[PDB]
Amino acid sequence: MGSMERASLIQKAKLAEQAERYEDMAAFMKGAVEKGEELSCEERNLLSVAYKNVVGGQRAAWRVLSSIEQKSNGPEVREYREKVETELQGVCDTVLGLLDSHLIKEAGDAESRVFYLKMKGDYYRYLAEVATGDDKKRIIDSARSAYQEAMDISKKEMPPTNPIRLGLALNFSVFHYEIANSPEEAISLAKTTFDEAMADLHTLSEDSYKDSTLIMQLLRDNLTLWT
Amino acid sequence: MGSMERASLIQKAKLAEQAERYEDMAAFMKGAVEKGEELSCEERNLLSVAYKNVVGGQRAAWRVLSSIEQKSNGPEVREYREKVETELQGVCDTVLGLLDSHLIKEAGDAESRVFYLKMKGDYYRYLAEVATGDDKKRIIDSARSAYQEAMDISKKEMPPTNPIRLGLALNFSVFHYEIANSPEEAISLAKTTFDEAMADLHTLSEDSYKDSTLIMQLLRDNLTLWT
Amino acid sequence: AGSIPGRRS
Amino acid sequence: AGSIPGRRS
Ligand SMILES: *Cc1ccc(S(=O)(=O)N2CCC[C@@H](OC)C2)cc1
Ligand SMILES: *Cc1ccc(S(=O)(=O)N2CCC[C@@H](OC)C2)cc1
Repeated sequence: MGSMERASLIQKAKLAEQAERYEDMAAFMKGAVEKGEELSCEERNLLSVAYKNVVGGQRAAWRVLSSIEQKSNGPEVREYREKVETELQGVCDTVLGLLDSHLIKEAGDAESRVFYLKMKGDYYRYLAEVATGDDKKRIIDSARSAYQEAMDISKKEMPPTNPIRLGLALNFSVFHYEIANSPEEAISLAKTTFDEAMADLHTLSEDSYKDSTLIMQLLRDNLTLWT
Repeated sequence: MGSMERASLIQKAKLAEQAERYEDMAAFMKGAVEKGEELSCEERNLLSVAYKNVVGGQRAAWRVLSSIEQKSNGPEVREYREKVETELQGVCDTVLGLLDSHLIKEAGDAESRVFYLKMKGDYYRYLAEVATGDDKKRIIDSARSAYQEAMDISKKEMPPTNPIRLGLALNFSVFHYEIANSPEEAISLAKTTFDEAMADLHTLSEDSYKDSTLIMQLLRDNLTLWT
Repeated sequence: AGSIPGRRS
Repeated sequence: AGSIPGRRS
């Protein structure tokens, strides 16, 4: 998207979201990142929304195909599951490459650095969902390392109700439960996160209260399913 | 998809439908058509479902963008509406090209020939939705001609409850109402189609009754909105 | 006005 | 288990 102005790419990503054209939205935001400037808060959210929708559709398709393949156990179901898997891996590698070149290294404020490290954990987690064997081990460790660095910064630099801090903890708890085979660590992290947020709600405005309590309810929903 | 077996393309189109991967489904069914054999009833439905979902998403996005553009009346909204419009036109041209090379000319049975001529009317109708001016006139006439030939065959060769005959009449009535500025022709066609189907329901099995009454309800729903 | 939804095999 | 849906700006 090298010939399109940064501001036009941002504008078009917002239009693509309204039109539910998430592949276009992700391509516009990739173009915007590749202009080389840092991203504002709103721009970071557009990047994350675009890719989460693209990879979310791929993951849902991969799960349908993997289920059909497991039930059947010609080459067609495996071949097509492999096709979708390779496409998913390519999208995850693209996002990880944007984070590595050069969004994380330029992110100095806690809000930006935690946001990008949470993305890095999420996209390694999606790689881990489709990985097997020893590849799976190193990919799992890469997710864990990214989430852990984000957690360490978030606990030092953000209040316990901050929505990015909350969503990081939610997604790291899902990583523990679903990827790392550590359900007790998942439950402990979700409970501690919920309780420490509850105790800080009194400091919030009405609108911030709504933002934080929405994520707290997601932590509660997981705790109800896990306990 | 020239190196993939026909049967494998069909198999993968069915998997792509289950996975809600409609762009893949359409590419598999294009590959299957291009093998050069005629399509069975089930295969014709896979082709139609795939493309209706692809172009349906494009049309929904084009309508969102066209609405934003009309409200605003920089170049970005128009440029992006034009992008989506060109993509939509390309998908319609691809389907029309499959029908022309060579599905229609090889279709001798009424069920296949009516099905393909209804598709031809539908994809010219989608071209007409985005067309302007005199281009619009010739595109509108191409839709009308395809639907009219399908109607003439359907009335000679199929019972008034046949689901393809019913869906053809429904879509031709939408063409009259929405494209040709002929609401009275739309209402007359929907009413006559509904009444002549009602009078033939007594001939049907329970399962055929369900198929025909489902489409009749769609005719009724339009008549309620138009009257 | 609805056409055949036509989006499920 | 639900992660952040994260699919709407
Ligand atoms: C990873 C993640 C955490 C939280 C959210 S949010 O709460 O939906 N949100 C996005 C807009 C900016 C912030 O709003 C206050 C946080 C999304 C993703
Ligand atoms: C254009 C059109 C008309 C009717 C249908 S259907 O009734 O949903 N259907 C598809 C499967 C084969 C037939 O079932 C008896 C008709 C779809 C598209």
